[PDB]
Amino acid sequence: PFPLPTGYFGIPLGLAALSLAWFHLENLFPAARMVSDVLGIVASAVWILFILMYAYKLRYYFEEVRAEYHSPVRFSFIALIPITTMLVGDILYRWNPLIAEVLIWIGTIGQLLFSTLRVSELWQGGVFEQKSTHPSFYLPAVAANFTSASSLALLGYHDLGYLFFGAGMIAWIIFEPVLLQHLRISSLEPQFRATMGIVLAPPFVCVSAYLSINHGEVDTLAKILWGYGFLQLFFLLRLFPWIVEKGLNIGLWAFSFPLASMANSATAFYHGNVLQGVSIFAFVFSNVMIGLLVLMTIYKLTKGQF
Amino acid sequence: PFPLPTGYFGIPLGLAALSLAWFHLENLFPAARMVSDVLGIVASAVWILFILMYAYKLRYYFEEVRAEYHSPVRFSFIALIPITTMLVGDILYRWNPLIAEVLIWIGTIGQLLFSTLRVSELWQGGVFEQKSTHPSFYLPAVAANFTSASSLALLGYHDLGYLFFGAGMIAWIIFEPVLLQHLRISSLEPQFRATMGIVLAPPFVCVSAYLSINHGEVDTLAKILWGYGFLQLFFLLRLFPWIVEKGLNIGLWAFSFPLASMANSATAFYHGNVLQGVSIFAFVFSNVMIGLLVLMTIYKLTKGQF
Amino acid sequence: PFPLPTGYFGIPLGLAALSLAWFHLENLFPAARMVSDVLGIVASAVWILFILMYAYKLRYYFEEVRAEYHSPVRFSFIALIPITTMLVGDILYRWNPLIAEVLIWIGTIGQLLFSTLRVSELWQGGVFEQKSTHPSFYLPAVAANFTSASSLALLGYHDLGYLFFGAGMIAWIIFEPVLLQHLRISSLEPQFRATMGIVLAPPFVCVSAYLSINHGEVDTLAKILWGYGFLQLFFLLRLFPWIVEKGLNIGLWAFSFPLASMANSATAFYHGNVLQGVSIFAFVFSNVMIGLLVLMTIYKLTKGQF
Ligand SMILES: CCCCCCCCO[C@@H]1O[C@H](CO)[C@@H](O)[C@H](O)[C@H]1O
Ligand SMILES: CCCCCCCCO[C@@H]1O[C@H](CO)[C@@H](O)[C@H](O)[C@H]1O
Ligand SMILES: CCCCCCCCO[C@@H]1O[C@H](CO)[C@@H](O)[C@H](O)[C@H]1O
Ligand SMILES: CCCCCCCCO[C@@H]1O[C@H](CO)[C@@H](O)[C@H](O)[C@H]1O
Ligand SMILES: CCCCCCCCO[C@@H]1O[C@H](CO)[C@@H](O)[C@H](O)[C@H]1O
Ligand SMILES: CCCCCCCCO[C@@H]1O[C@H](CO)[C@@H](O)[C@H](O)[C@H]1O
Ligand SMILES: CCCCCCCCO[C@@H]1O[C@H](CO)[C@@H](O)[C@H](O)[C@H]1O
Ligand SMILES: CCCCCCCCO[C@@H]1O[C@H](CO)[C@@H](O)[C@H](O)[C@H]1O
Ligand SMILES: CCCCCCCCO[C@@H]1O[C@H](CO)[C@@H](O)[C@H](O)[C@H]1O
Ligand SMILES: CCCCCCCCO[C@@H]1O[C@H](CO)[C@@H](O)[C@H](O)[C@H]1O
Ligand SMILES: CCCCCCCCO[C@@H]1O[C@H](CO)[C@@H](O)[C@H](O)[C@H]1O
Ligand SMILES: CCCCCCCCO[C@@H]1O[C@H](CO)[C@@H](O)[C@H](O)[C@H]1O
Ligand SMILES: CCCCCCCCO[C@@H]1O[C@H](CO)[C@@H](O)[C@H](O)[C@H]1O
Ligand SMILES: CCCCCCCCO[C@@H]1O[C@H](CO)[C@@H](O)[C@H](O)[C@H]1O
Ligand SMILES: CCCCCCCCO[C@@H]1O[C@H](CO)[C@@H](O)[C@H](O)[C@H]1O
Repeated sequence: PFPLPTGYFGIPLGLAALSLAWFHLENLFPAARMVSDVLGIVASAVWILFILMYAYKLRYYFEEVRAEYHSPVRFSFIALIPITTMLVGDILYRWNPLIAEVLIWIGTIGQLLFSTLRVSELWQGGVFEQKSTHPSFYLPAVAANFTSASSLALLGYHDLGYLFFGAGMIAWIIFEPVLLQHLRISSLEPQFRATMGIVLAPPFVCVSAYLSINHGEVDTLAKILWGYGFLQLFFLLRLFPWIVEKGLNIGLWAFSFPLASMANSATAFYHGNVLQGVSIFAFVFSNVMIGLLVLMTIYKLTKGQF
Repeated sequence: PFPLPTGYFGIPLGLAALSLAWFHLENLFPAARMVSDVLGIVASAVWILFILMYAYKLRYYFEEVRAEYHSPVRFSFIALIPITTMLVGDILYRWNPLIAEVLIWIGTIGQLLFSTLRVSELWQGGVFEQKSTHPSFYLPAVAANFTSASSLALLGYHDLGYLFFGAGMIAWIIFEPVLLQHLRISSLEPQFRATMGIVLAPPFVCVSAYLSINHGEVDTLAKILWGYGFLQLFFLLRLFPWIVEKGLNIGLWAFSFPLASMANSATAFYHGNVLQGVSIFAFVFSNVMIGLLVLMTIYKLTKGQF
Repeated sequence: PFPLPTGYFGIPLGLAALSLAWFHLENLFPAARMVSDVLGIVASAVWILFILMYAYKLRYYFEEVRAEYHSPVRFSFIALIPITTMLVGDILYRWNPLIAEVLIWIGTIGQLLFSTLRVSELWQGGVFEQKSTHPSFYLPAVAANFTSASSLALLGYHDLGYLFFGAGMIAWIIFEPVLLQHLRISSLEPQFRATMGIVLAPPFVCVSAYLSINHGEVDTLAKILWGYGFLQLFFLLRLFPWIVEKGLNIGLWAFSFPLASMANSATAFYHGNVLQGVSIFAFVFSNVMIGLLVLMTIYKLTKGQF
C-alpha cells in the first residue's frame, strides 16, 4: 500500500489534453483521429487507476489528504482531480455523450465547490504566507475554471461557459502580478522548480478555452493571448537549465498540460488560417516534448522510481 | 451636534443604485417604475440629509474631515459623496434632466479632482503602508470612475464615458492583485471586515457601467465580468460567517452598492435574453439582501444605535 | 573619451516618436510632413551618433556595460537601443523601405533576445529586490514589445505584430500592480523621479501600437486605454512638483516618448472623428512639452552639462 502523491494527476491531465489537440485535427488529417483515440484511451485508463488509488488514499490515509487540503500551498494539487475528470469527459464525449456529461458536471461542481471553500478561505489571513506564492495556485484558481468553460461549451452551454472563462481569466491576471514579483525576489527552491511549467498554463489554457467557447474564431483576443504565451514559453526555455539544476525528474510532467493546450490552440489557429507556420511549429514542439516525457518516464517505471 | 461618519453615504448609494436597477425593468414589468420611484425618492432624501450633515461637519468639525482626507486609508470614503451625488442625478433625470445634469457634472469633476489630488499623492511614498491596502481604495480609484462613465452615458456623452470606464477598469485590475495578496497574508481585523463587501463592487459596477455605455449589448466582455463577479460572490458568501464574527452591524451596508449593481446588470442580461434564469436569481437575491439590511436597520434606528 | 549613459537614448526615442505622430497628420495637414521629416532627420542623426558612442562604450568601457546589463534595475535602459532602432526604421521607411526593414528586424530580434535572456533570468530570485521595482522595467518588458508590434505592422506583418502587442499588453498589466504598490509604500529617491515619466508610457504606447496594427480603427479598447492614459497623465501632472523637487534636469526626457506616443494616438482618434477636441488638446500639449524639453536642453548644451 502507498498514498498516491496528488500531483501525479498531472500525467493523465497532460495526455488527455493532448488527445483533445489531436482530435481537433481529424478533419484536416484523418489519421489524427487514431492518434487522438490512443492517447485518449491511455489518459482515461491512467485516470481511472489514479482515481481508484486516490479513493484508497481517502479511506486509508485520510490524514495525509486532510493535511494537503489545509496547506496553503499543497491544496492546489487536489484541483487536478476534477480538472482531469472533465478532460476525460471531453474525450469520452466522442463515444458516449451521456457519461461524458456526467463527468463534466461532477468535475465542474467539484472544482467550483473546492475553490469556493478553500481559495476564499485564504482571504481570512494568517495561514498563507509570502512563501506560499507558488505557480500551483493557478490550478484551482485559473485552470479549473477554464476547463469548466471549455467542457460546458462542448455540451452546448456556451454562455455558462463564458462565466467560468471570465472567472479564470480575471483570476489569472489578478494572481500573476504577485507571483512573478515573488519569483523575482525569492529563489524558488529546486524541489519546486518543475512547477514553473504551470506558469505556461494560464495563457495557453486561456486561449484554448476561449476558442472552444467562441466556435474557433481566431480574433484579436486569441492572438494577444498567444503572444504572451510565447513570451512565457521563451522565458521558460531560457530558464530550463535552472529549472532542472538538480536533475531531470518526474515533476517535469507539469509542462505537459500547458504544452498540450498550446498544441490544441494551434489546431484552431491553423483551421483559421492564422500564423499557420507558427501553428505547425507549436504543435510539433509540444508533441516532441511530451514524447520525451513519456520516454523518460518509461526509462524509469523500469527502474522502479515512478 | 455630531460629526457624520462618512461611510454612512453607503446607505443612500445602495438605495440609489437599487432604484436604478428597478427603473430598467419598467418596460418589461410596469409596476417596477413605482418601486423604482419610491426607492429613488428615499435615496435622494437620505442623500440630501447626509449632504447637509456633512456640510455641518465641514463647518464645525473640519479637523476630523482634514484627518480623514490625509489618512492613506480613510480618505477613500470621501469618494462616496460625489459617487452618491451622481447616482441621485441619474435618478432625478427621470423628472428633471437639467438638475440631474448639474449633479452629474459636480460629482464627476469632484471625484476626478479628488482622485487626482489624493490617489496620486500616495505615489510619493512613506505614508501609505502595507496595512493601508484595504477594499475601500476601490471607492475613489474604481467605483467613482465607473459611476462617471454610466452617468455621462445617460447624458449622451458615450465616448467621454468610455474614458472614465477605462480608467476605472484598468485601475481595478491594477489594484486587486495586491489587495488579495494582502488579505491572504494579513488577517483583516474584525472592525474592517464589513468592507469586504466592497470587493464585490468592481466586477458588478464595471459590467453595469459597461452596459450603460454600450447601449445594453450583452457581449463577451459583459459575460466575462459577470463570471468573475459570481466567483467573488460565492467567495464572499463562504466568508460571511468570518466577516460577521463579532456580530451583525451597520457596516454591512457595504454590500448594498455592489448587490444593487449586480441587480442592475441582471436587468440588461434579461433584456438581452442571456442567462435569464441567472438574471432572475441575481435580481431577487440582491433585493432580499438589501431588504434584510433595511429591516436590520429599522430594528435599530429604533434602539438608537444608528 | 567618455562612456555614454544609456538613458540618453530616450532623447532620439522621443523625437522619433514625435516625427511619426506628425507623419500621421500629413493627409489632413500637408505641412505636417515637413515638420515630421525635420524631426525624423534630427532623431535619426542623434541615434546614429549615440549608436557610434555606444559602440565605443562596448569596445573601451565594456565593464560598465557588463555591470549595467547584470544590474536588476539598470539593465532596462539597454532596451532603449533596439526600441530607438525600430523607430528610426519606421521613420526611414518613408524614404527607403529596404533599410527600414533591416533596422526593424534587428531591433525586434535584439529586444526579444534581450528580454528572453535578462527579464526571465530575474525569476531565478535573489538578485532583484523589492527596491528594484522601478518604472524603467517597462522598457524591456512592455515598450519594446509594443514597438515591435507597430513596426511589424508597418511592414505588413499584422498578425505577428499582434503577438508582440499581446506580450506587451499583458506584461504591462502584470507588472504595474506591484510597481504602484511599491511607489505607495517606498518614496522613490529624487535621482530616479524623472523616470516616473515612464509610468505614462504603457497606456499611450499600447494604444498607439494597437491603432497601428488594427488599421486605425478607434474602438472600445482604444477608448479604454486612452481613459487610463489620461488618468495617469493627470496623476503625473499633480506629482510634477515632487518629481522635480531637486530641480529640473535632463532626465525629464523620460516624458518625451510617452507624450509623443499620446500625440500619435491623438492623430488616429482625430482621423476617426472620436473626441476630436481632446485629440487636438493632447497633440498640442505633447508638442509644447517636448518643445520645452528641447529649449531647456539647448539652454544647457550651451552650459556644457549635457
Ligand atoms: C479533497 C478532500 C479533503 C477534505 C478534507 C477536508 C477537511 C475538512 O476540514 C475539517 O473540517 C472540520 C470542520 O467540519 C474540522 O473538524 C476538522 O478539523 C477539519 O479538518
Ligand atoms: C474537489 C472536491 C471538493 C471537496 C471539498 C471538501 C471541503 C470540505 O470543507 C470543509 O468542510 C467543512 C464542513 O464540514 C467546512 O465548513 C470547512 O471550511 C472545511 O474544512
Ligand atoms: C488582459 C488582456 C487584454 C485583452 C484585450 C482584449 C482585446 C479585445 O479586442 C477587440 O477585439 C475584437 C475582436 O477581434 C475587436 O474587433 C475589437 O475591434 C477590439 O476592441
Ligand atoms: C497545429 C496545426 C498542425 C497542422 C498540421 C498541418 C501539416 C500540413 O503541412 C502542410 O500541408 C498543407 C496542405 O495539407 C501543405 O500545402 C503545406 O505545404 C504543408 O506545410
Ligand atoms: C513575444 C512574442 C513572440 C512571437 C514570435 C513569433 C516568431 C515568428 O514565427 C515564425 O515566424 C516566421 C515569420 O518571420 C515564419 O515564417 C515562420 O513560419 C514561423 O515559424
Ligand atoms: C473633502 C475635503 C477635505 C479637504 C481637506 C484638505 C486639506 C488640504 O490640505 C491642507 O493643505 C494645506 C496646504 O494648502 C496645508 O496647509 C494643510 O496643512 C493641509 O492639511
Ligand atoms: C471631492 C471633492 C474634492 C476636494 C478635494 C480638496 C483637496 C484639497 O487639496 C489640498 O489642496 C492643496 C492646495 O491648498 C493641495 O496642494 C494639497 O495637495 C491638498 O492638501
Ligand atoms: C481583464 C478582462 C479581460 C477582457 C477580455 C475582453 C474580451 C473581449 O472579447 C472580444 O469581444 C467581442 C464582443 O463580443 C468579440 O466579438 C471579440 O470577438 C473578442 O476578441
Ligand atoms: C433581473 C431581471 C429580472 C426580470 C424578471 C422577470 C420575471 C418574469 O418571470 C418570467 O416571466 C416570463 C414572461 O414575462 C415568463 O414566461 C417566465 O416563465 C417567467 O420565468
Ligand atoms: C465561476 C462562475 C460560476 C457561475 C455559475 C452559474 C450557475 C448556473 O446558474 C443557474 O444555471 C442553471 C444551469 O445549469 C440554470 O438552469 C438556472 O436557471 C440558473 O439559476
Ligand atoms: C548589451 C550587452 C551587454 C552584454 C554583457 C553580457 C555579459 C554576459 O554575461 C557574462 O556571461 C559569461 C558567461 O558566458 C560570464 O562568464 C560573465 O561573467 C558574464 O558577465
Ligand atoms: C539587445 C541586444 C541583446 C544582447 C544580449 C546579450 C546577452 C548575453 O547574455 C549572456 O550570454 C551568456 C552566454 O555567453 C548567457 O548564457 C548568460 O545568461 C548571459 O550573461
Ligand atoms: C485590461 C483592459 C481591458 C480590455 C477591455 C477590452 C474591451 C473589448 O471590448 C469589446 O470591444 C469590441 C470593439 O469595439 C466590442 O465590439 C465588443 O462589443 C467588446 O466586448
Ligand atoms: C491630434 C490631432 C490634431 C489634429 C489637428 C486639427 C486642427 C484643425 O482644427 C480644426 O480644423 C477643422 C478643419 O480642418 C476645423 O473645422 C475645426 O474648427 C478646427 O478645430
Ligand atoms: C479619467 C479620464 C478623464 C478624461 C477626461 C476628458 C475631459 C474632457 O475633455 C474635453 O472634453 C470636453 C467635454 O466636456 C470638450 O468639449 C473638450 O473639447 C475637451 O477638451
